[PDB]
Amino acid sequence: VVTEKQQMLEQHLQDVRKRVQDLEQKMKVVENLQDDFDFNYKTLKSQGSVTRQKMQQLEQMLTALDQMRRSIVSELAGLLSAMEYVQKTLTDEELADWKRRQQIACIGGPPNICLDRLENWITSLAESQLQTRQQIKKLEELQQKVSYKGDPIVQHRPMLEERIVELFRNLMKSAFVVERQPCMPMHPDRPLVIKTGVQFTTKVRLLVKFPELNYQLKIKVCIDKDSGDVAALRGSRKFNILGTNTKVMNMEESNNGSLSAEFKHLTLREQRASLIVTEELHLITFETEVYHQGLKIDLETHSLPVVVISNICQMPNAWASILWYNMLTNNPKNVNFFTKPPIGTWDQVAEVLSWQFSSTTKRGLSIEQLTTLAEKLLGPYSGCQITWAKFCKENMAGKGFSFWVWLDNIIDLVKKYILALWNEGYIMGFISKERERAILSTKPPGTFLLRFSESSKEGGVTFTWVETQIQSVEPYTKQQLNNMSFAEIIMGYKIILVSPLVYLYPDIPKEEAFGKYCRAPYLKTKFICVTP
Amino acid sequence: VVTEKQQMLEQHLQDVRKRVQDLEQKMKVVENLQDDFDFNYKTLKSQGDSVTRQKMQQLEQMLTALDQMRRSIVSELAGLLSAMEYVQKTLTDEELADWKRRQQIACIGGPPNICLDRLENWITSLAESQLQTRQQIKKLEELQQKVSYKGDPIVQHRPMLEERIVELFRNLMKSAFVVERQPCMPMHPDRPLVIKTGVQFTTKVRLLVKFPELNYQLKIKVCIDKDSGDVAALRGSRKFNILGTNTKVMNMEESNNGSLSAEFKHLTLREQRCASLIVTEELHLITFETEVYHQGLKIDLETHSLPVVVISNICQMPNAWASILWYNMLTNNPKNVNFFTKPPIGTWDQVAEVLSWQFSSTTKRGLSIEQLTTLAEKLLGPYSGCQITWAKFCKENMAGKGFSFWVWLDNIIDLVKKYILALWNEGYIMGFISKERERAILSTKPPGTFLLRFSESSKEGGVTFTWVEQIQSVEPYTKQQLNNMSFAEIIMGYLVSPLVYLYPDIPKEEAFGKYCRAPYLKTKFICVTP
DNA sequence: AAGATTTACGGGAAATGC
DNA sequence: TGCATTTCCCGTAAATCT
Repeated sequence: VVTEKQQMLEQHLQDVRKRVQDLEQKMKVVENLQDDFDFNYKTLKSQGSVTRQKMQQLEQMLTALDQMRRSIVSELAGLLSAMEYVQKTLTDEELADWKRRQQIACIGGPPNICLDRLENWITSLAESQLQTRQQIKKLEELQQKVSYKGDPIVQHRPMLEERIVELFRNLMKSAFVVERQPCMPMHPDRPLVIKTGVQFTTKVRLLVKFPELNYQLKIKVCIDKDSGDVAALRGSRKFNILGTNTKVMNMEESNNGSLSAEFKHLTLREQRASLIVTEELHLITFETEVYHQGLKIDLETHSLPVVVISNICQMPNAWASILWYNMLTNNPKNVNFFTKPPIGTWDQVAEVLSWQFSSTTKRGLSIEQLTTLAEKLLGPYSGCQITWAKFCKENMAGKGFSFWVWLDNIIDLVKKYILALWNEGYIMGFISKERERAILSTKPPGTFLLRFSESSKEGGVTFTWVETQIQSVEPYTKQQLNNMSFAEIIMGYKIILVSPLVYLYPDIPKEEAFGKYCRAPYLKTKFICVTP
Repeated sequence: VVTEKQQMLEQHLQDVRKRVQDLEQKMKVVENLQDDFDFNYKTLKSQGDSVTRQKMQQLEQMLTALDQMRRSIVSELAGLLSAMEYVQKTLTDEELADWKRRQQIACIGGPPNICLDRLENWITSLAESQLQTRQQIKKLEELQQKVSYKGDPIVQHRPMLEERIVELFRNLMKSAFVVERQPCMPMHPDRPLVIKTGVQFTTKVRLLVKFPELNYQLKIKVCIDKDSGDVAALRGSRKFNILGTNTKVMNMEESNNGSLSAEFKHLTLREQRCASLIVTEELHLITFETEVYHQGLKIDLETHSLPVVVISNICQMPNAWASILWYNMLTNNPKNVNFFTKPPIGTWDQVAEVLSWQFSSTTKRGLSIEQLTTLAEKLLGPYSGCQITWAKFCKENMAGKGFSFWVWLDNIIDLVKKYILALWNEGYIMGFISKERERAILSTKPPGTFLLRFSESSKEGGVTFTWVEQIQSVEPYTKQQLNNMSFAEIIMGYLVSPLVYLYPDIPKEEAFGKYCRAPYLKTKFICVTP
């Protein structure tokens, strides 16, 4: 899955390693010569024509020494610029892309979430810098021993040290990331939504892969760390994290030795204009401090915005808010997003809509079948704008409920009662009556369709059969649906004066598609209302 | 609902009031005469600076009459103390103790004569009488400070009189502090003395000494497992704490009748984490305490609940309830937590009463002896004196089945509440009958005569009926199944064909019809024969 | 008042103790 | 191990806030 630019980054990183290596060798040469210069110098003073040519050699050794410092110092600076320039591609371009991909993952997109490459690049670069700094320290030690007027260690060394410290210090900061966003174990498909009292899990990783830090750092987690008007908005609820809020970062489980810290069993408790709870947003923040080779570096990171709810019947509106947010911004910390919520093109929405099915189950929605829903948002499809109100905030067109609330419930019906049946391709599910009409027009009596109810909150399932004159039945509710499967009821259906339907549109007979999902001493009992 | 003995107690209490009244009057007479004696005495001393002769005779005679009146009073005070002493024990050890038993029978579903109004009246009447008697004894003391002589019966008797009356009042105060409502979860009103951890329960105490000066004076502290973990107590049981607000002020509020009480709501139980008995039989006590300071005295009051079983999931309740049934059916001991190490043996009489109550208080009618007797055979096999053991009843399964007699029964009770209360206790269900005696329907009656019967082949419950050709019946519809259609609806709902008469002679739709009952197509289902 | 939001708690399920 | 007991947490209902 590699890209043009990624191949250059990896190339520039091996380059940086090469230069640190080349420079190391130069330091050994300069240091030996400086040893040699001292030993001869000391010998001459000890002495107190043959003698005269030794002074000429001392003289010449020194010239070469100064030449070698200049060379080194100059090449150190070149390396710093290159590291400086390559770091910004690492941190502001490749890392920042992985962060977006996290947002798209959470809501059900293509999960290229792997940090293995990034961690490798970053640790490669970190390794390179810490050695560069040990080289600068070396130069310093050398000037303490041997200096003169004009000495380029005296003149450049502090800048070199300053640049490298600042580099390492920011790379360390970028490397502390949230590997798994807060999520309830119980609702794996709806992260960034936390109900009070129920447990959620979150994980951080330091991508600077240093073994000497194993078990060294404690991470503290918390929520609303900078609230009470620290940035903005005075109105909102405030929570605390209960359970065990600090945890030690280690390499444990041996995934690949990565430094991480995983928080389990955390709960949220409420501390007791604006926005409805469903659109209100909070941040979970992680912190720590590293002390490494002379430096103290504070690390900090935070989660994506989370919505906190208190009953689970609030989740379907809460999830929409997560969908909408992560669909349309790349900003990690915009809690006031829902005061002025962005407006989303039909393209954006439709992708995301499919993902909801395509990650609770195996296939998404077919463009034609999804496009049925497209008419429902507007009226008789690429540049069309969808507004938060059209989507979730207000009800749709005289029904008592939301477009998304209604949709989500179907997405639940598939999971609870008909998952297999759903993506066998068996369900068309979404179709307008005008275009529903073109089955019996084209096909023989007993050709049927599987369709979802629009006249209902939560969900109902429906079907097309003939006597023609197209007919259909009162959608069986879930409370009803517990007892018999929809496939069982389809194949169980008849109109005791009985009989039913024959072909799942287009040409397939009934029992081949739907028979696989089909099923003194008193009297065994199983039933169907079928018709009156 | 008054009794012979109760009428005498009330009579003896009006008597005690009469004597305190009669004595009060005697104290006024003695005190006036003593005023008079002083004033004359003082006048004679004033004189020291025939007439003066006969005044000394009157002083002399006033004094004699004074001493006479003290003796009389002191003697009658003592008589009263004995009578109060004797009447208190009937109040406290006989009438109060009976109300306490009746509480136990109430909790498990018996006749609820639980009213404390009478008791509180008697006790407050007596308390009022004693505190006045003591103010009379104090008065006698004041009088001896003023006027005494050799032989004076206040000097000689007064301390005993004071000692007896203090001890009396002090114990009557202690008996009067009681638990009016036993701990119970609001959500399970019919199963008190069973508390699940985390869920709220409510309990109430009352001081039956009806004194208005104590309104808002006393703080009651509640708690659980106080003085447990080894002051005679069994080792290795669980220990809990009460969360929420564990003290509360006693007042006369709501004006029920002005009674002093303190009600605890919203309390929860939490295990104090960090083998003798299973949790369901393990017992704890909730204790209430306070201290009263009243007219010179400090009195500690204490009381406690009946034994409670603490559970943690609600699926534990039906064995927990049995334990409450068994305990309160068979002991009158308020604090026996080791009861279930050696549990008593219960006669079929005792059990059958209690069994009916469970239906008779979740719903309107109990069990008919005939229908109840079907269950009786199930405990033993082909009943007045027959003994039932805790193991037969609840601890072990009934032979062959994988579950308890009581667990199975309780579930049926639940079934009557959740799906068929009306249909139940209309007479409409016989419900419990042996096949041998089930057989005597179509033997006597015409084809389509049916019965309503409960399943034995099932944990939780099932409901069943008679269908004839071949006597027949169907796979009992489970409660899950039963959510969708009522049993009456399904009976009357039943190429199809069903039944005609609820045994004995009643047709179908008169008894069971009252509980019965483009644009797509409205549909409802009936399994029927198939 | 009605609408929003949170609390309460059964019941099945899973985890933990023993 | 299997069995006992407790925790977990949805989902409806009721309570509370606004």
